[PDB]
Formats: sequence, structure tokens, C-alpha cells
Amino acid sequence: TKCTLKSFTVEKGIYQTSNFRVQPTESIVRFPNITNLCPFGEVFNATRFASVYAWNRKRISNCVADYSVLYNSASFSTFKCYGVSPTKLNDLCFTNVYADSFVIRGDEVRQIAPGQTGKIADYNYKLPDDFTGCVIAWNSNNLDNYNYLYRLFRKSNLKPFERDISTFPLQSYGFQPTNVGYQPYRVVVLSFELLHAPATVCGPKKSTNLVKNKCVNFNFNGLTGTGVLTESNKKFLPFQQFGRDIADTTDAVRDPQTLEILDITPCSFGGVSVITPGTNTSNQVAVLYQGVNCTEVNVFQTRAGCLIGAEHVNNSYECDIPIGAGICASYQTQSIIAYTMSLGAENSVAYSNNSIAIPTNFTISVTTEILPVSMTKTSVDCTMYICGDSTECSNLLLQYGSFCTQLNRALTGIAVEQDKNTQEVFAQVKQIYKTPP
Amino acid sequence: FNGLTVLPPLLTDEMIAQYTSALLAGTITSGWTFGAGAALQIPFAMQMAYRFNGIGVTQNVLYENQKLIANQFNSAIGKIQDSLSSTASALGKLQDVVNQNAQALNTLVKQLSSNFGAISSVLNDILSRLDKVEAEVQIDRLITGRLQSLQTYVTQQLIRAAEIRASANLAATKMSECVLGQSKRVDFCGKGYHLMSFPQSAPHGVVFLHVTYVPAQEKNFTTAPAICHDGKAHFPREGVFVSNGTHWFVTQRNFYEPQIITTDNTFVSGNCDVVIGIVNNTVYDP
Amino acid sequence: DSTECSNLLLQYGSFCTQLNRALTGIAVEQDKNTQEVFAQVKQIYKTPPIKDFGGFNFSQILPDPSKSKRSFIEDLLFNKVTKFNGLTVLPPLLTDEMIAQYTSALLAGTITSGWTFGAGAALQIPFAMQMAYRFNGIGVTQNVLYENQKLIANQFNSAIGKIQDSLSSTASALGKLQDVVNQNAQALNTLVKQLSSNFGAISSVLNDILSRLDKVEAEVQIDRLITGRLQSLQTYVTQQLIRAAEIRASANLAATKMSECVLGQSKRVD
Amino acid sequence: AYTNSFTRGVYYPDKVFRSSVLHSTQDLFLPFFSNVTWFHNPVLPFNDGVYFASTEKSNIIRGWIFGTTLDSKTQSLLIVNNATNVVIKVCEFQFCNDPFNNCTFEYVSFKNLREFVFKNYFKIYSKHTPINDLPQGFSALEPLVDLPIGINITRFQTLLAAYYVGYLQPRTFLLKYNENGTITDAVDCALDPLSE
Ligand SMILES: *[C@@H]1O[C@H](CO)[C@@H](O[C@@H]2O[C@H](CO)[C@@H](O)[C@H](O)[C@H]2NC(C)=O)[C@H](O)[C@H]1NC(C)=O
Ligand SMILES: *[C@@H]1O[C@H](CO)[C@@H](O[C@@H]2O[C@H](CO)[C@@H](O)[C@H](O)[C@H]2NC(C)=O)[C@H](O)[C@H]1NC(C)=O
Ligand SMILES: *[C@@H]1O[C@H](CO)[C@@H](O[C@@H]2O[C@H](CO)[C@@H](O)[C@H](O)[C@H]2NC(C)=O)[C@H](O)[C@H]1NC(C)=O
Ligand SMILES: *[C@@H]1O[C@H](CO)[C@@H](O[C@@H]2O[C@H](CO)[C@@H](O)[C@H](O)[C@H]2NC(C)=O)[C@H](O)[C@H]1NC(C)=O
Ligand SMILES: *[C@@H]1O[C@H](CO)[C@@H](O)[C@H](O)[C@H]1NC(C)=O
Ligand SMILES: *[C@@H]1O[C@H](CO)[C@@H](O)[C@H](O)[C@H]1NC(C)=O
Ligand SMILES: *[C@@H]1O[C@H](CO)[C@@H](O)[C@H](O)[C@H]1NC(C)=O
Ligand SMILES: *[C@@H]1O[C@H](CO)[C@@H](O)[C@H](O)[C@H]1NC(C)=O
Ligand SMILES: *[C@@H]1O[C@H](CO)[C@@H](O)[C@H](O)[C@H]1NC(C)=O
Ligand SMILES: *[C@@H]1O[C@H](CO)[C@@H](O)[C@H](O)[C@H]1NC(C)=O
Ligand SMILES: *[C@@H]1O[C@H](CO)[C@@H](O)[C@H](O)[C@H]1NC(C)=O
Ligand SMILES: *[C@@H]1O[C@H](CO)[C@@H](O)[C@H](O)[C@H]1NC(C)=O
Ligand SMILES: *[C@@H]1O[C@H](CO)[C@@H](O)[C@H](O)[C@H]1NC(C)=O
Ligand SMILES: *[C@@H]1O[C@H](CO)[C@@H](O)[C@H](O)[C@H]1NC(C)=O
Ligand SMILES: *[C@@H]1O[C@H](CO)[C@@H](O)[C@H](O)[C@H]1NC(C)=O
Ligand SMILES: *[C@@H]1O[C@H](CO)[C@@H](O)[C@H](O)[C@H]1NC(C)=O
Repeated sequence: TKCTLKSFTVEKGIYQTSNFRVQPTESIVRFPNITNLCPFGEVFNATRFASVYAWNRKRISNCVADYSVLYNSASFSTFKCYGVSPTKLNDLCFTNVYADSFVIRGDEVRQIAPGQTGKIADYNYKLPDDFTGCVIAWNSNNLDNYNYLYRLFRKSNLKPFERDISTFPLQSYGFQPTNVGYQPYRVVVLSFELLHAPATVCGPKKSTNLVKNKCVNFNFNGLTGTGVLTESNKKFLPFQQFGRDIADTTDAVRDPQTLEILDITPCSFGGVSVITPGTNTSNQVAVLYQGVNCTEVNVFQTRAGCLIGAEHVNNSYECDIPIGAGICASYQTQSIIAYTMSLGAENSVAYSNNSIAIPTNFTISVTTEILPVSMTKTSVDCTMYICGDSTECSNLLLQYGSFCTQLNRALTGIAVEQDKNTQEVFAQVKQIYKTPP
Repeated sequence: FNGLTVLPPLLTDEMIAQYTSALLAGTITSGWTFGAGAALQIPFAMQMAYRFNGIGVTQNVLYENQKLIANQFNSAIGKIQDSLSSTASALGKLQDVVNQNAQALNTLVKQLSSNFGAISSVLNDILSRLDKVEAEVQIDRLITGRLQSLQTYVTQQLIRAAEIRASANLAATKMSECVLGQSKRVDFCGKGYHLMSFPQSAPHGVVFLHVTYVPAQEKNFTTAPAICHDGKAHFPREGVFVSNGTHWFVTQRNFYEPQIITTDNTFVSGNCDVVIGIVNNTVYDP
Repeated sequence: DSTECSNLLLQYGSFCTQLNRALTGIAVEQDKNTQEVFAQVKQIYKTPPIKDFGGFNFSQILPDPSKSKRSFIEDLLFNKVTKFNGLTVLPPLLTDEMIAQYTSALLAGTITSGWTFGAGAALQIPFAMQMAYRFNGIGVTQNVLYENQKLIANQFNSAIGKIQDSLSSTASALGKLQDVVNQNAQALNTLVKQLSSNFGAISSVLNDILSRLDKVEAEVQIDRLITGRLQSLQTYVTQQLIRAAEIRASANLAATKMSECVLGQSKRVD
Repeated sequence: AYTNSFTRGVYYPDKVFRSSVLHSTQDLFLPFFSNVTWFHNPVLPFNDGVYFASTEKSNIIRGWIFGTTLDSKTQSLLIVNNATNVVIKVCEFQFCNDPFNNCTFEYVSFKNLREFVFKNYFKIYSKHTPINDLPQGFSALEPLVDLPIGINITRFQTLLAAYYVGYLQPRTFLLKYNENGTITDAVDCALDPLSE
């Protein structure tokens, strides 16, 4: 509290200091229980690799793997990867995948993506713009000719992962199936698709336990989140896998192994406040956890949440410090009590169809009303504030145009208005008046 | 002093002290009249007599307590000096406005030291470190930060200035109606029926010393909405009927002073039968 | 709650705290508004057991203890009138129950004692004797009440009936408060929906960026998300501050109407 | 022939459960006040995407050719069905006269008003419904198929009750999801000023 409010003494009050959160006890991974491994054997030791102007492809599906494991291969020479955050290979499950395979000159292994100095990609092996993958390659002798060929030109780039089947300039370098820059390089590329869907081809993780009713972090195929995995009282449509609130945030998930419809309760937040007298008056503090139930947190429960270190009391008083939901607290014979507040003293009025009371006496009640009437007449220059009026900065501040002028003017408006407020208040007498001796 | 600035008021601290002295001098020596136009001088003992009538307590009550009221007033003034001599937190709003100004400016200064994804928040570093080829990018982030912070700060200042201006209009209004006047409007001068108030200045603010009348001791009586005297009903001209338990009186609504009910303090209003709870009495005729 | 984001929020210094401080200022202002509208007398007044109000029948505006002990009419009001993450509702200090106590106390003074409980503590008077003063405060002579007493009570009791019918038939006036609820709901759901705005980032969901990017790249996008979400948060808080100034004007107006129009009789025409 | 069928041929946009809520959406959809052509064998364009309905119980309607060339010799899509046991292929076909190469994809799965919708890569939605020229009733179609098939779908023709046809447009829509997340009602956000 002292650290928050920046003072070696803090006054009597309630102060928010933080938000308590129930911590996720687990981090969870689940998907349908996959039953196969990625079919690299259909491509990475295939007896024929195609001429890249008509590159080969096969699907990869129903798989769990570390995608770096192809670095363990004896036959492959290299295993390069594309630039969009490449460590993400082993994160959330892939939903459709391919192995794409062909022959090139060995210098062309760098050309297996568009925007390079490439002869291979834009006229033969064109990737879609954010498609994900890696290039794995070797001289052809590591598996199995001048009949291996690549295309030099087209009038514009061809379609993404498509072949323009037609009856056309082609070339081959020093190619034999027993032969880097002019060797025939056998390639396989792994191509991973972008579609949001349940699992098909996952990282090296597995479906862990469906840990219900704990606050947890989770993933379901790729539906990441954090919350209490409470079971639902709701029915999905048969094809629906998860659901969203009136707030549009994810309200629910089906277990990606089962019709277990889970409806999430938030991992409980609770606005942390300290209740204290002046810190000079006590170092005893009472701690409020706004909206929580007294659970994973003297202790007491309120409609405003759980409360700790205050001691519960039945007697009602004027609200020395407020807590909310009618609860208030004070430091007394000592410790911090907490109570339902007084609404003032009760008074059963002596009413009847013939009853009256009339004041026999009065108090004159000379009483302060404090009113503010101006700010401090503050003023600022955007240039002196933002730039220190340094020319090299002021040049750039003028490209942001009238923002300077309108802000400096707005505060000038305020500054003129302070003496306006002052005269609207005080200058209601146009003269000045002098009191008698 | 760091490119931030404070302008003086036109009306400096002691000018305000003269201005409030003029208001207060008018308030003491001429009552409400100096608001309307001419500050027509009026003895202060005639002024509180008018303020009494403005709470329906008739002015004879003032003079029949004259010095005793003065003792309560002076005592309450003394208790205000005591209250303020102890209670720094009596000035909660003004100290809070000053604190919010200070917090806003100190936040604005802390935001000078905020980086906004620049390599530094001391602008001079970038100017000392980089060509405009990159410094324009770094300086653009820092500008964007300081500028968003200004737009933000200025918005807080403007919204806060709208509260201050509402408060200032309210203050000006109380100075019009509760100082240069008497507010008949209950609780517009705080608790009690209102008589008069006095201005006192404070740093960037004002205090009103509201001299409200508050009723205190009371007595317990029987009452009736009307009386019969001739099978004619009779009613009070002002105030209300009461009995202590043996005799009926008319008394004023805000202070127990009994009078014999008479033709001099009542009006006839036809036959009794229309009224629920009308009672018999004898009404006198002077 | 992401640490990787919080590391970059720290570039922008005080703003998160400043917004929470502004919202705290608002929250205090709500309890203060409520306190300064309703708690204008430092006592609960108990209703009398006998309802001998000269023929006037407050039974629909007064509590029934079998009910929270709201009035009859307040149930119409609670019935006709109608999101959970980062965003929080906080309870009032004065619960709807305590407000029912306080409005009952106000009303008990307003029935039993007229304006007097606004100045001192309540001094009681018969209700038809209070209304004869309220007539006097519109320049209508006190006898005009009694010369029509039971008829005025019938007009009043009937008008109370027509009020119940109007309020039961339609929410037409309550639209003015359903409006505040709606403005809040709109602002809050806007503020949530803005978490799903991209602001020129490769995703709108921060966790999706943290799943999609390695941190040297992710910073470049997260700076956009933070700046956008923040600018939207500041925007929202500015709406809420301006709306809080609007509500503060409304609260001071309401408190003034309570001070002059409940605890008294404002001669201020219309 | 023709009929304004008004409101049929809606489909579920996503795997997102919702409840009791007026959700909003944007996709290739059948424009409302849906004046479908009525048939009672021909080859038709595919346009933006196809909406199809067959009122059948004789089950003389069997499926459709789709794609580009349709009638064999090179790849084009073909679908044939019986309830949901569907058999689907893209080959150079051949056909039975009176039953009453390059398969880069192949797969095995009046009163029946059976509705079907086809769009991009490729997707299919469908619904069986009972009835007893397409009537101005209501439907919403389940997203039963997803199809990385790559065929240049631009033409189609029915294979062989009665049937009816319309075309999608990219349009904004509003949906009333219910107590079980069923779309119970819908609005075309450009149909008329009220719907807008
Ligand atoms: C009204 O109340 C005041 C106290 O609030 C009474 O003041 C006392 O007056 C007598 C003389 O009349 C003095 O001897 C006492 O010393 C006073 N006490 C105080 C505390 O001031 C006053 O008498 C009351 N007046 C009426 C008319 O009831
Ligand atoms: C009601 O007030 C009247 C008038 O003050 C009281 O009657 C007077 O009582 C005193 C003492 O008994 C007598 O000296 C007077 O002569 C009485 N005057 C009259 C007009 O009779 C009466 O006692 C009061 N009653 C109560 C219940 O307080
Ligand atoms: C007021 O006093 C009069 C008598 O002065 C009461 O009038 C009598 O009422 C009874 C019952 O209604 C009749 O039988 C008599 O004939 C009436 N006498 C006269 C002279 O009118 C009257 O009832 C009293 N009212 C109240 C409210 O006290
Ligand atoms: C006071 O008003 C209430 C209604 O405002 C009256 O209560 C109704 O009484 C009748 C029988 O007389 C019942 O059938 C109704 O159900 C009651 N209303 C409700 C809402 O339940 C009450 O009778 C009136 N009393 C007087 C003395 O006027
Ligand atoms: C998960 O495994 C269990 C046991 O083999 C099986 O019953 C269940 O259907 C599987 N779920 C999925 C969708 O893979
Ligand atoms: C191909 O065979 C070699 C060993 O001869 C091995 O390095 C490589 O990983 C194999 N790949 C597959 C998919 O069989
Ligand atoms: C601390 O505050 C208390 C009131 O809460 C006051 O009595 C005391 O004098 C203060 N002491 C210091 C050293 O500030
Ligand atoms: C706390 O949780 C218990 C669970 O049984 C519940 O009965 C109680 O009402 C809860 N209280 C609050 C204020 O949440
Ligand atoms: C409050 O009063 C109840 C009885 O009304 C009693 O059971 C309870 O123990 C009391 N609690 C405290 C904190 O005094
Ligand atoms: C008036 O007298 C009765 C006597 O029982 C008492 O109960 C009531 O509280 C008194 N009221 C006042 C205002 O003195
Ligand atoms: C007051 O009410 C009672 C019934 O509660 C009745 O007997 C009495 O006559 C009434 N008195 C007046 C003055 O209305
Ligand atoms: C449907 O469209 C055709 C032209 O495409 C038109 O002749 C026919 O009248 C329309 N029918 C309806 C029911 O709108
Ligand atoms: C697809 O094939 C058709 C022939 O059925 C052809 O006319 C059309 O041009 C092709 N599609 C596109 C988008 O060009
Ligand atoms: C098979 O593929 C070739 C292109 O490789 C295509 O020209 C031909 O039309 C296809 N033949 C059949 C019978 O589908
Ligand atoms: C379902 O549809 C296709 C096309 O008619 C057919 O080949 C398949 O055999 C049918 N299913 C059964 C169970 O016969
Ligand atoms: C939801 O499904 C239940 C059966 O699971 C059914 O009783 C209920 O009527 C359905 N409601 C709607 C609106 O579909």
C-alpha cells in the first residue's frame, strides 16, 4: 500500500492495491486420440522424384511428432526453414499437411520459396503468401538424370500450389541419378495448412487428462485459454466444438475426445484492497478480495467478496471506512473490525392523526462548505514539453500539424477561463467596499 | 519549470482577499442589495431579522434572543477556528484538487521519462546518438507517447475543468443566492433552514460559512387541522394549531411560541362538516 | 494477465494506473452520488403501524415487509429493467436493500413530518395538516384541502393507481434508466469487442499472437495491439468520465430535487 | 418454371455454439426473396455457389456432376447419394444407361424436401426435411463436407420427384440462435430497409 500510493505514511482508508487471481494449477493439452504417424515414407524415400515443373505431392495426416526429428536422417544433406517464427513448428496442432517433392540444381535449394533470386518458385513451386513449411534436400545419389527439369519463364507467376497443365522453356544442369550447384538435388518440402479446425497433425505433446473444476490453462487442438474447466448444463449442435458468450468470448468447449461439454467459469479474479487506519496509527491491515468466495484465498464473507484480517461484528456504526454491499470497517478495541453499516440511528416517528412536535429552541449552525473555484492556472507548450523546443524534433512535431496549436489553445482556453470562473464567482460586486472602523 | 508552466491569476492571492473583503463587507453592511445594484447600507441586526422572516421564523424572535444568538454565532465561529486548526482534512476538496493537479503534472512528467518503445526517454540521447535516418523513427515514438499523454492529460484537465466550472457556477450561484441573497431553497446552503452565509477564499478555491438556522429542543403537543367556534370552521392565517393538553393555540411552523387563537390570527371558511378531525374550541375576538 | 505483454505495457508508464485511478474516482463518485442523493438525513425513520393518514393511501409506495422489503411500485421498477473479464462490476456501498431502507426513511419523514426532517430531526404532524401547508406553498389556502379532503385523497389514490397501471402497462419512462444500463452494456461490450479488433496487427487475440510469433517478431505486433486496446480503453474511460460528469450533473440535480422537492417544496416553476 | 421461395437455403456458418442471441455474419449466402428456377438432366452454370433443393421420395434424383467439363475425358467433380452414404469422385467418368481415369479425389461416406449448398477451397452443406414450386418454408443446413479438391467449379448438372435452383451472393446476415444454438430465424441485411 505504501509502495502503491508512494508514501511512508498512508492515510486512513480503503485502497485498491492489486487484483488477486486464482493461479492455473495445470496447463492442459487435448485433441482427438490420433492413431498414426506422418507418412514421410511415401515421399522421402520414393523411387522417383518429379521434375519440379510438375512437382509431386502427397498428404500427411493423423500424426503426433516433433517436426525437427528429420534432422536425425542419415541420407538428407540439409533441412532449411521459412522465416515466419520457425520455432512454432511444435506448438498447436496442424489441421492439414503435405510433403511436396521434386528435383532441381543443388544451388536451387535456396529458391524453394517466392521473393528469393528464384527460378524455381514463382513459375513452378509457388507457396501461398503466409503458408508454413521447411525444405529438406540432398544430391540425387542419396536416393536415386537430364530428364529432371525446371522452368525458366512465364508471362506472370503461376497459381499457389497449382500446375498450369499445358502442351515452355525448361533446363537441366549436370544431372545423373548418381550425382552441389549443378548436381541434381532431390527435394522434399513439408507444407502445413492454415485452416482453423480440430486436430490432424500435432506437435510432440499428447492428450493429457481432462482435469475438470480446477482453474487451469488449456489448449483444445488449438483453442488455447485459461479458466475453471466446470462441466456445462448446455447442448451444442453436433458439429459445434466450442461456444461463445453474450460477450463473444469463449464460454464453452467440447472435450476433443468426447461429448463432454464443459462451460468455463473464469479463473477467479478479485480486486485486492487494503483497509487501514492511518499507517502512523496502526500497521495492522485488513485485506478484501472483491467478489470471491472464501475458498482458494480472522476470515469473513460478504456480498462484496471474501475479507481477511478484519474481525466480524454485529453492531452497526457510521461507516468509518467503506467495503461495499453495506459493509464498513474501523480500528477499535485493538484491531480492525468489520460490520454492516448504520443507516444512521433508527427513530420510530411518534405519528398520529392528532400528533405534533414544535421546536422550543434552535442552534445557529455556522458550517463550512468547501468549493474549488479554479485549477492551478497551468500552461504548456507542446514543443517545449515534447521536444524541449529542439529543432530536429519540432520539424517532426509540425508534420502532426494542428495538434500542437489546439492543445496549447485548449489549455489557454482553460487559463483564461480560470480568471473567468474567479470573476463569475467573486466579481459579482463591481465596486470594492471598505468596512467601517 | 521544465517546459511545463504555471501562469499567475490576474486576481492574485491578496487581490482575492480584497475582493472577498468587498463581498463580505457588502454582506455585512448592505445585505443582499449590493447584488441587485446599489449597496444600500443596512444595520446587521435588521439584516438577520430579514433572514429570520426568510425561514418563516418571525423577526421579533431574533431580538428577543439578540446577544444570545450572537454568542452562539461567535461560539460556532470559534468552533470553526478549532475545527480548521485541528482538521487539515476539512480542506479535503481543495487539497484533493491541488493533489489532482500535482498528480496530473507529475504523471505528465513521469510520462516524459516513459519510453513508448523508444531506445530512451531523454530526447537529447537520441539527438546525441543517431542520424535523422533512424532518429525520426525513435523521436516519432517518443512524440507519439508524449502527444498521446498530452491529449490524455489535456482531456483530464478539460473534464476536471468542467467539474471545476460546474463547481464554480454552483459557487457563483451560492454567492448570488446564499450570500448576495437568502436561498429559500432547502439544503442549497447545507443542513438547516438558511439565513445567510459568508465567503472566505482559499488557494484555488472558496469556503462559505453557512449561517443556517437549525431547530433543536422541541415540545410534544396535540394538534387539529381546524377548529369550530360557531359551527363555522376557523383556520390559522400563518402557522398551525396546537394544544398542550388543556388550551388551544396557534404557533409558527418552525419555533414554539403559542398565541391565543383569534379573529386577528384566523380566517372563517364555512361549516365544519367537510373536515376530518376538526375540533371544538373557543376563538376570541379582540 | 500475460507477462510478455506486461513487459511491453511498462514502456507506457503510468497509463494503466491512471485509468484505474480515474475509474476509482468514478467509483467513489458513484457511492458519493448515491449517498448525497439518498442519505440526506442521518437517521432511519420507522413507519408508524397505524396508517391514519387522513384518507391518503401510501400502501403501494411504502414497504411491505413480506417482500427485500421494497414498496409495491418498486417491484415494477426492478421487474421492467434488465462482460465478466478484466471488466468488473463493483457493488454500491448502499445496496438496493439499504436504499429501500433509506427511501423508506425519507418517505416516512416525508409522510409523518413534512420538510422538517431536512432541517433538524423529524418533527411529526398529521398528513392532512402537512398537505394543507403544501397547498399554502402553491398559494392555495389551507381550507381548500379540507373542503375537498376525501376527494383529494381519492384523486391521489386513483392517480397512484394510474401510475401503477402506466408502469405495469409500459416501460416508457423507465427507458430513461434502461438507457443508462444500455449505454453501460453497449460501452462494456464495445470495450470487449475491441479486444477482438486487429488494429493492423496479424491477430486481434493477444494469446493468438503469442502462439503465432517468436518474441522478436511478436513485439512488433503486440506494440500495435497494446496501442490499439489502450487507445480504446482510454477512449472508453473518456466516454465513462464524460458520462460520469453527465451522471454527476444528474446526481446533483437529483440531490437538489430531493433537497427541494422531497425534503421541501420547490416554488421553482416546472 | 419459377418460384419465390423467400427464406430456405440458409446454412450454419461455423462450429461456434451460442445461445438465445441475435448473432451477425457475412458470407456467400442465398439472397432472400429467393426466386428459384423450377425443374421437372440439363447443364447449368455454378456462378457464386449453388443452392439446390429436391422434393423427392421416388428418389429418381441421384446426385450431380460439378466442375468444368462434366462428361468424362478429364477431371471434373461428381457426387451421388442415398440419404448420407454418399460416394464422391473427380474422374473421367462413365454412366449407366438405364439402372432403374485420374481420380485425384475419390470418397465413400416429393415428401423428402432435401436441400443442398455448395461453395469455396470447397465446402458442402445439407438438410433432409419432410413435406406433403419450392414452398416458402424455413431451413438451415449443416456443414457436412470439407473438400481440398481443387476442381475449377464453374458448371454443374443434376443426375437422375422435382428440383429447384438458385445462386449465392456475398451478403451480410443476422441470425437468431436459440436455447440449443439452432438458428431459428435469419435476416438478409440488404433485402429491404426493414431487413437492413
Ligand atoms: C435555548 O438553548 C440554549 C442553549 O443552547 C439556552 O442557553 C442557556 O440560557 C441561560 C439563560 O437563559 C443561561 O444561564 C445558560 O448558561 C445558557 N446555556 C448555554 C449552554 O448557552 C437557552 O436558555 C434556551 N432558550 C430558550 C428560550 O429555551
Ligand atoms: C396549557 O397552557 C395554558 C396557558 O399557559 C395553561 O393554563 C395556565 O396554567 C397556569 C398554571 O396552572 C395558570 O396559572 C394559568 O392561569 C392558566 N391559564 C389559563 C388560561 O387557564 C395550562 O396549564 C397548560 N396545560 C398544559 C397541559 O400544559
Ligand atoms: C362540537 O361541539 C358541539 C356542541 O357545541 C357538538 O354538537 C352536538 O353534536 C351532537 C352529536 O352530533 C348533536 O346531537 C347535538 O345536537 C350537537 N349540538 C349542537 C349545539 O350543535 C359537536 O358534535 C362537537 N364536535 C366535535 C368534533 O367535538
Ligand atoms: C389502500 O390501497 C390499497 C391498494 O392501493 C388497498 O388494497 C387493496 O384492497 C382490496 C380490498 O379492499 C384488495 O382486493 C386488493 O387486492 C388490494 N390491493 C392490492 C395491491 O393487493 C387498500 O384496501 C386501501 N385501503 C384504504 C383504507 O384505502
Ligand atoms: C479417445 O479414446 C477413447 C478410448 O480409446 C475413445 O473412446 C474416444 O472415442 C477417443 N476420442 C477421440 C475423438 O479420439
Ligand atoms: C530414407 O532412408 C534413409 C536411410 O537409408 C534415412 O536417413 C531417411 O530418414 C529415410 N526416410 C524415410 C521417410 O524412410
Ligand atoms: C497519526 O495519526 C493519528 C490519528 O489517526 C494522530 O493522532 C497521530 O498524532 C499521528 N501521528 C503521527 C506521528 O503522525
Ligand atoms: C460462497 O459459496 C457457497 C458454496 O456453497 C455459497 O453457498 C455461498 O452463497 C457463497 N457466498 C458468496 C457471497 O458468494
Ligand atoms: C451476531 O448475532 C447472532 C444472533 O443474532 C449470533 O448468532 C452471532 O454469533 C453474532 N455474531 C457476532 C460476530 O457477534
Ligand atoms: C410524545 O409523547 C409520547 C408519550 O408516550 C412519546 O411516546 C413520544 O415519543 C413523544 N414524542 C415527542 C416528539 O416528544
Ligand atoms: C384518529 O383515528 C382513530 C382511528 O384510528 C379515530 O377513532 C379517531 O376519531 C381519529 N381522530 C381524528 C382527530 O381524526
Ligand atoms: C422469377 O424470375 C423470372 C426471370 O428470371 C421471372 O420471369 C419470374 O416472374 C420470377 N418469378 C417470381 C415468383 O418472382
Ligand atoms: C473454370 O473452367 C471454366 C470451364 O468450365 C472456364 O470457362 C473458366 O474460365 C475457369 N475458371 C476461371 C476462374 O477462369
Ligand atoms: C488425365 O490427366 C491428363 C493430364 O496429365 C489430362 O490431360 C487428361 O484429360 C486426363 N485423362 C482422363 C481420362 O481423365
Ligand atoms: C449410397 O450412395 C452411393 C450413390 O448412390 C452408392 O454408391 C452407395 O453404395 C450407397 N450406399 C449404400 C449403402 O448402398
Ligand atoms: C433444446 O433441446 C431439448 C432436448 O435436449 C428440448 O427439450 C428443447 O425443446 C430444445 N429447445 C430448443 C429451443 O431447441
